[PDB]
Amino acid sequence: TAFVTFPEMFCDWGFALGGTTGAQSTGTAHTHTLNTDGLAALQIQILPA
Amino acid sequence: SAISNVIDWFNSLLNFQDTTTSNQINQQNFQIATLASGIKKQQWECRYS
Repeated sequence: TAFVTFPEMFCDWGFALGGTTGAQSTGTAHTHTLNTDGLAALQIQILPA
Repeated sequence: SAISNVIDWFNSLLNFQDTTTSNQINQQNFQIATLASGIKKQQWECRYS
């Protein structure tokens, strides 16, 4: 029994990326291929006193 | 003594009668209230309760 601001499964795990990106900022035009090496999850925020 | 005992038994029966009626009303109202209230959706699942 508990209450959480958002499910703890996100805090414990992540998602594997997939697909293909878009255009680049500069240089030869190309698109990279996504794979399981990319992880989508929550971030970490630093905070001073 | 016989009439006194009958008086006492009738008073006991009336006490049992009122207690049972009050208990029935309380139990039914408690069940109705429990059914009306209960689980509510958390903040993240939806905005409204």
